[PDB]
Amino acid sequence: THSHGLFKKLGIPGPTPLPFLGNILSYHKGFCMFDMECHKKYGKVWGFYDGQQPVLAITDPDMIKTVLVKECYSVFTNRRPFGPVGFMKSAISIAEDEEWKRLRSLLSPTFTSGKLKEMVPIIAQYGDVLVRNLRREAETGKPVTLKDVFGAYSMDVITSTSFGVNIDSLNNPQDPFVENTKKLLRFDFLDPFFLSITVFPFLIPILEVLNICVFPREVTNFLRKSVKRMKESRLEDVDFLQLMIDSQNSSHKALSDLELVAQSIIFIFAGYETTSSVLSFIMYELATHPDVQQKLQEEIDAVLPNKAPPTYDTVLQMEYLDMVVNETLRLFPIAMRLERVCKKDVEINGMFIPKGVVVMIPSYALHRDPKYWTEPEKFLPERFSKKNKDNIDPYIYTPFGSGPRNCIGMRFALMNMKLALIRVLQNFSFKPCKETQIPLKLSLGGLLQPEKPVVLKVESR
Amino acid sequence: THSHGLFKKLGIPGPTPLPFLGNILSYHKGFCMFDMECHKKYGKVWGFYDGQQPVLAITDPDMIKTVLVKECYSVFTNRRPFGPVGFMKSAISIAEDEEWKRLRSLLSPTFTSGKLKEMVPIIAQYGDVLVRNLRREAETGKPVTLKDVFGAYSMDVITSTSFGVNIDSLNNPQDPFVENTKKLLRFDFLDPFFLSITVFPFLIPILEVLNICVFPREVTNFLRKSVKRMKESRLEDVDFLQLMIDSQNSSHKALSDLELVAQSIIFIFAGYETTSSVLSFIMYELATHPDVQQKLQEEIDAVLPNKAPPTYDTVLQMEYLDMVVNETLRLFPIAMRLERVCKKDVEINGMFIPKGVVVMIPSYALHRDPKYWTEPEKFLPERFSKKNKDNIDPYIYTPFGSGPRNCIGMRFALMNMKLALIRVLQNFSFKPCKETQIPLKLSLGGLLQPEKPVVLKVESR
Ligand code: HEM
Ligand code: HEM
Ligand SMILES: O=C(CCc1cccnc1)N[C@H](CS[C@@H](Cc1ccccc1)C(=O)NCCc1cccnc1)Cc1ccccc1
Ligand SMILES: O=C(CCc1cccnc1)N[C@H](CS[C@@H](Cc1ccccc1)C(=O)NCCc1cccnc1)Cc1ccccc1
Repeated sequence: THSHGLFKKLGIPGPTPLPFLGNILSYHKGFCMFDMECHKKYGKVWGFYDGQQPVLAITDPDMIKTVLVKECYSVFTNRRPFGPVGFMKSAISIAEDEEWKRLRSLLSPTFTSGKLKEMVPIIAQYGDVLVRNLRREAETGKPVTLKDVFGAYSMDVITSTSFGVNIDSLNNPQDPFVENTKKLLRFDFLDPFFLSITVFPFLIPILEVLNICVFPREVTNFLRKSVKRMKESRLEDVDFLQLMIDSQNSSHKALSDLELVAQSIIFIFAGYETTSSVLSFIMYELATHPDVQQKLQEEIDAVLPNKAPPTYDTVLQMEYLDMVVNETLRLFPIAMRLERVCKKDVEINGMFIPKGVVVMIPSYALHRDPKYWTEPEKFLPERFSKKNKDNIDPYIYTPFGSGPRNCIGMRFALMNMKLALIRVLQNFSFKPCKETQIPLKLSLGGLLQPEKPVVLKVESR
Repeated sequence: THSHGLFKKLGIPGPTPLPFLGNILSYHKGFCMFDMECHKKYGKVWGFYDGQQPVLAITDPDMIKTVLVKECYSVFTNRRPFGPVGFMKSAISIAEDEEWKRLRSLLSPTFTSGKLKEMVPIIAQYGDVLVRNLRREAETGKPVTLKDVFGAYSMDVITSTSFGVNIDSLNNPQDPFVENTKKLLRFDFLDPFFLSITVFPFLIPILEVLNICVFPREVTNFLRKSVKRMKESRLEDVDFLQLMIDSQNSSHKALSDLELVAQSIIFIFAGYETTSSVLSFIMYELATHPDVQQKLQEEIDAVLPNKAPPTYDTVLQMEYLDMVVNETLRLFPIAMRLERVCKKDVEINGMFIPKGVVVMIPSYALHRDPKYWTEPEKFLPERFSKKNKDNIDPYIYTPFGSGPRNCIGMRFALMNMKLALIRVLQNFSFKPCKETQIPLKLSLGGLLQPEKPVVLKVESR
């Protein structure tokens, strides 16, 4: 209890922390339930301790804007430190201060609307591959696991949009390029290892000196040389790798060869499990709400008659599709929390925040607050209609974060998931099965995923 | 050898480092001899590794000025990190960046010429106490250990100038205020513990979590409450403590109660062993060079006839005394090295210095370089005469450092040591004894102290 008397001093309420452990024992229900309860007991501002690390939770929209937008470069610039990361310190997700701002600029033109429009035909090719693999399982007459069929699709999109490798991952399960990427899994920060790290942050320097890395050394070395071969096999003869090689041929230094591999890993970590997991939550909501699925199938057929292929402009034309995606992200924000580290003794919106405190934003908790959402736990896509989309605070609904350090691949993820939804709904309808978890239960761990895999009925139109 | 290929890359020469150990095995001769040899093999710029910590040594005066003066606030602002320090992170010697610049401003008016002139009568009282204790050992007819008789004097000056406690430390060896201060000793950075810290910097966070501190917890707690009692016993009814209490009654926050104790400890650590050790080197040079001692005794009697007491203005009037002090500090710079941490990827005087490299200045080595000093190893006080003092580069002879992070107690130390020299030379002459080490040998460790204690003959005038 070296720093366990900080919130009691400032008059900030919070759960009483145990020595050394802090409030980590309250995570037995998960990040989601611990945040909703604390928002109920203590109100708009409260604090707790991840071991000895003080964590201050804020829920005021004006104060969230100051943290994410206003005082970003000066104060709240970096995220919660974690390790051991090894060479992955050079990744944009982990870099801090000027190293981050240099990396953010070197990768910003990669995610413009112009580059995304050129990636549409490539991504769309695997939409047709997704249908053929789904139609073979549709004539099977048995339930289908969504994250398996969606995992293969997201895999194909990553391998093509990031490295220009075109594989049918579902039909090539033993492909060398597919086998390594499936070894990358989302970090469970409530698992025994990462919890021990949070309780024993002083053990991180020991793991770093032993070359131990939370990123498996095998997968990193595989991509570290696959790039240096493609940097010498493509050279000389539209993917993420090509756009990064063009960047080092111009803040304000060129992108390093090792840094190139770091951001490539971060792109795979981003658009793989997240895309497949979000697409699964959507098809769960479409199957349990057939009225919503039927209405969307009728909107798609209007813009795209005769099952016409979607384009960059026809996707952005669909609004009910955007409503369904936004509503699903509300009930399942894979981020759950948004965190920033306070680097100075500052005072924002009439409250003193000392140096070193991690400022946290319970995104999942604010998405289900009755103070802003009527019938929060219900799947009502009409909240995001142009009629009602104005009654939504842009700092309460933040599925892609906000400010200079938001999700740099937002429009890519949205376009990727919508293209999948469109082609799938142009050929199939989805019915609930017997083993379908109704209502779905979220995992008690540190990841926003269902307890049991989503299984539904797939029929051909 | 994670970072052991940095100097080989930049083309900077240096001794070949062993894995994990680096170049620490070369310290078997001491900081002094390792620096002189490296200045001889590799020239003006070279590098080595304290374990895995790269250390770049520079000897160009224009480049030293850029590090200590020009690019101080922007780049070279902090010193080499070391620990565990505990609460002593709040001390000016250890604080970094804005915490340091806030502390430096809060303590700068404490060391002005006005405050020092008011401390002269208090310090001068223990000059008379020093003579009586020396005259009793003068009629003894036996050799006298200088650091013992000088240690008591420096002790009395600290206890009076910092806390207003007036004790005859030599005649009160069991005084509670004297017993704790003698427990503070200069840190030997070549001892088994601090060497293990340099080789295992990742063990510092473990020692910090165990409340282990290189400053003994007993002495710290003693002064931590002695201040809070004197802050409530003096209150309400010219020392360092009083000047600091007046500062918190005005960058830009008041000085903390805990921070007050931190700087008090740093003052004791500064002006105790250093003052007694430097005063010993001077009396060694005066005894081995009687021509110098006789000339200084004649300069003192001119300004101060009939053994008149010295004042703030009569001390600054003496020039040969200043010459002798400066020349002794040349041959025995207790700093030996001057170090700064490079916080950015900068490039100064046509050389790239990456982030995290400790920039070092071999002060001891430059003080004995024949390229700037004729007959370096000889005690020739005439180098600092107004005739020849102009042929001295202010960035080669830096006994008190240089720049915004120099010794903030320079003029206090000089005035303190000169007052001691004047009163002592007004009543005694110093002859070499049989057990007197001639020539004196420096310690092979990490401290600039003699191998054997200086013993001389003391006679009454
Ligand atoms: C449904 C899909 C996705 C969602 C909901 C999502 C959400 C988020 C959120 C909430 C953040 C943190 C924002 C903040 O800290 O304020 C973030 C960061 C980030 N996202 Fe995503 N993301 C998704 C997919 C992707 C994809 C496909 C990419 C492709 C490159 C990507 C790249 C990144 C990066 C690099 C960051 C870190 C940015 C930085 O630290 O500067 N994300 N994402
Ligand atoms: C013969 C006596 C002394 C010598 C030769 C000496 C020398 C030095 C040197 C070389 C430095 C480092 C300068 C740099 O990094 O560039 C230093 C720092 C310092 N000295 Fe002294 N010193 C002496 C006595 C004292 C005394 C009596 C005090 C009383 C307060 C003192 C207070 C300090 C402090 C606080 C620092 C650190 C300054 C900072 O980090 O901002 N020193 N000293
Ligand atoms: O950017 C990516 C990764 C790519 C991505 C994923 C999803 C969406 N967009 C991008 N994570 C970003 C946050 S850093 C992540 C560690 C990481 C993990 C992988 C790579 C780099 C750093 C973390 O939460 N540390 C917290 C440390 C901690 C917590 C509790 C207790 N003790 C320690 C943004 C993000 C995260 C989660 C969802 C959405 C966005
Ligand atoms: O300011 C004081 C102390 C007071 C003082 C003493 C003498 C003159 N004036 C002031 N030290 C200052 C330097 S920090 C000292 C640690 C310290 C020690 C005590 C308190 C705070 C920090 C250090 O060298 N770390 C290096 C870490 C290291 C080295 C090698 C290998 N691995 C690790 C200035 C100074 C030092 C020496 C002589 C003159 C000035």
